[PDB]
Amino acid sequence: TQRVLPYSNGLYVINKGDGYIRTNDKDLIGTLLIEAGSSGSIIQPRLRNTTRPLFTTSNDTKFSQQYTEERLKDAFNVQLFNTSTSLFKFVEEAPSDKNICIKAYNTYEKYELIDYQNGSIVNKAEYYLPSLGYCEVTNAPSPESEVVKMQVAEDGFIQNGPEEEIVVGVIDPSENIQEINTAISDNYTYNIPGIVNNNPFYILFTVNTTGIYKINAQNNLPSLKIYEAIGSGNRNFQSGNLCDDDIKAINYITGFDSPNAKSYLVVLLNKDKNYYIRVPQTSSNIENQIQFKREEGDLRNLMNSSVNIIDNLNSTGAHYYTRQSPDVHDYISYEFTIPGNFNNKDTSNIRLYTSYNQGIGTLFRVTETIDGYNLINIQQNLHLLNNTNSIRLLNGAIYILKVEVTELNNYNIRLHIDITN
Amino acid sequence: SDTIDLADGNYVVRRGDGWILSRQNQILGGSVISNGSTGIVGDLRVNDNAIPYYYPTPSFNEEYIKNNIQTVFTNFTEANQIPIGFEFSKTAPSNKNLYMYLQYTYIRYEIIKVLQHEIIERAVLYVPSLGYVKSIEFNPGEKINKDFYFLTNDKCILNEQFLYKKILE
Amino acid sequence: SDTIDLADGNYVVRRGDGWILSRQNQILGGSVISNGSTGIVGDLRVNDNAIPYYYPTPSFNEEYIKNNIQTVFTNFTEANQIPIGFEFSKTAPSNKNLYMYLQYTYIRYEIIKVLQHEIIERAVLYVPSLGYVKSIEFNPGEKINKDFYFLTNDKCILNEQFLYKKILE
Amino acid sequence: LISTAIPFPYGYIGGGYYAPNMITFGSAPKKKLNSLISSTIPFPYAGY
Amino acid sequence: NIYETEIEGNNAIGNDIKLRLKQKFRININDIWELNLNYFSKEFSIMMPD
Ligand SMILES: [Mg+2]
Ligand SMILES: [Mg+2]
Repeated sequence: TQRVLPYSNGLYVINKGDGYIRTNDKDLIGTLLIEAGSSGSIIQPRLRNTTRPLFTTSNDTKFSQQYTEERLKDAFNVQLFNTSTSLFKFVEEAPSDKNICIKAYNTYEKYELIDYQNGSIVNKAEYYLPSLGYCEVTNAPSPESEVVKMQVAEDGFIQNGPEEEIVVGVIDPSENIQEINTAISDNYTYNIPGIVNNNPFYILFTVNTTGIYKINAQNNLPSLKIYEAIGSGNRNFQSGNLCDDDIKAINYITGFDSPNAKSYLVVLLNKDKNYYIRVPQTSSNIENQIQFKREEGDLRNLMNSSVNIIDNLNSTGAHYYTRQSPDVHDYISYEFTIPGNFNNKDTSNIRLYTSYNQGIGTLFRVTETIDGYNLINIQQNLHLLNNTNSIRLLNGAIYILKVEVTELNNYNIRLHIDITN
Repeated sequence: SDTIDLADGNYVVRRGDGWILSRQNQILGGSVISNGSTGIVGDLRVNDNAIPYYYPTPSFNEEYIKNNIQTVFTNFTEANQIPIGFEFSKTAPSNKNLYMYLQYTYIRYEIIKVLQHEIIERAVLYVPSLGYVKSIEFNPGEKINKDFYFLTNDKCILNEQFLYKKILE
Repeated sequence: SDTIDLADGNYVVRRGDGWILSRQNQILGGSVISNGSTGIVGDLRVNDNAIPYYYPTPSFNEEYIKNNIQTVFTNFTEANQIPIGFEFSKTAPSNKNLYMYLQYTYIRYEIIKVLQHEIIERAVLYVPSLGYVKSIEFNPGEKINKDFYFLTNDKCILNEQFLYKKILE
Repeated sequence: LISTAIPFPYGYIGGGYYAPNMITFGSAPKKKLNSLISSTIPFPYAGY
Repeated sequence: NIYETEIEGNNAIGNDIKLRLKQKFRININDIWELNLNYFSKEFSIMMPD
């Protein structure tokens, strides 16, 4: 009964805590026996740069030491692997009554590089970065007590620091990055170059005016994913242009990994931030373009989510759509048309629910006006998990269901649209 | 930030001391002490750890930033050859474990371009001043807040400054 | 005695920390403080004072002991190249004289050959770890016990350990 | 190259190129008697 | 080797010495041996007895 990890397909770096030490006193600096009333200090004067990191991997060819170090440098911007100048010193003063023993251990910080692909880890590497020690004080043992003979323990690690799990996505270094050298004001068409040649890649860009934006490839094909460069726009900034910070640390906002997806992104973009757009391997030579449009009307009601375009809803019966489930308090949208001819009068009884993940849904009636789309909120507080309630909808009309995930029980969400009449 | 009350031109700005960078918190390492002991973590600002970090713009390259900042503010090329030490000491309570981690602090300098009282270009220099540590007492298996470990954007642990001087042609 | 509850074969053993060697008690000197003054003594374990001491046997020569011990236990050849410092601090009571002397402590490793639940051969390695001081209050001319100054046989100031692993052919 | 091709300097006075000797400085007054709470610096720092 | 093993991993040195040693050992001995006046005669377009 493991927990579900709602990460998009990509490379992630996980800080799993500090204070790790090897077993069988492999990292033992030493022990000081401090007499009553005395003091004892163990010092790392850092007179030598040399620190020794540890590394194990499941796949050497792709997740090598150089690759893992570069990914660590990408995520947390670490750059001292084999050296360190940081001083630490452990001082303990025994009480006036009895003596004291202090043991000093060299510690490590545990980083885990993972290749997460569709709900499971396909490649995992552990990098232990030399930390700043661990000091434990004990009562001076009675000199005999009993010398008990014990077998050694297995090679491993013991964490004496606090619990920690910090996840940061990293740009895949094998995929190209194109640059939109100019900020996007209200509308922009980015022609996908023939240089990349239908290979998955990233598009780095910035926005002129903070606001909501609709992003889509042509015919909403293929599906895109949008990332925010973590910590971007803090330092250097040119108004109306792009300041490439070379930040490889990315935060997944939204997007589907399946490239055969009809979907378009509605996302809040800040003028003072850099954003990446990962578009996957397209199977066609046909020309494709990326469309940015600053949404002023009711598409703003869809932030931030990838809206699914539904086309196979042409018959009456049971229809279910399986997509990668967003995290809790995140959104996923479905745009769907009720089958049948639209004459304002014909109605069909619709039942909307999900299989395993509970969420709150909101229905919008979509009327394409002359100023874009218009969304009329007609249904709120929709508990979709095994929902048995039904609502009658006009035949031939367009609707958009926005689902906010509240309980995360499965890597995928299956939206069932059952239609009667 | 936008539309300052400054005349058009270029400016050198000091933003103050005590700037910590994003995602760089625990890259220096941490110490775990316990049961009445005292842990002292410190560093010596010399040579490579004293090298400043530059973030230039098309109008403000590395040399422009360095020369203007050093003309107005503290000359960090001369001053970073002289070693300067710092340390932090914390004592663990009895029968409990304490964690402490160290991260450098930086002096944040800016080169800004004002056109019609609105900042259109900003380049940033971080000069390694000193350090700053954070500590917490923890129980086995206790959850720790994500703010203690990780930092999303560059921030100043002290009150920010804004000391501007117009760069003369 | 020399009888142990182990199967026949060769074994690597860690005996623990805090081993001081015979006749090597005052090899480093001592301090004489008095009347409320606080005396502090420190040292730095680097290379020539971090020389490990081998006591091999015909079956277990130096290379055997070093390779086995470093494979199973702490890797001392690279660890002793990193300078580690340590200090002690005593405070003498008023109107009294106190003498404190400092000596090196060591890690004891053993390579043992066991046959018929009895050890028939044992080789001993000492790896420098840290130091340890002994202090006494004294008056001018007072006779001091011979045990305080002189150690006849190697002993462990701490709890002796026995951490064993069978050596593979 | 001439400017950077300094002759190799001789090591520490006692002979060696490896490491300094370190030294302790400072104290916090006191309850606690913070006598070993102090700063540690390499002693020569330029012995070459 | 004295630099690479000892002087490098010794942060009780100013950069003014070890960085200069680093740049000094970026050169090989054969580079010094192959260096002569003809190279500068070509580079500067300076005539000299041959
Ligand atoms: Mg599909
Ligand atoms: Mg000055």
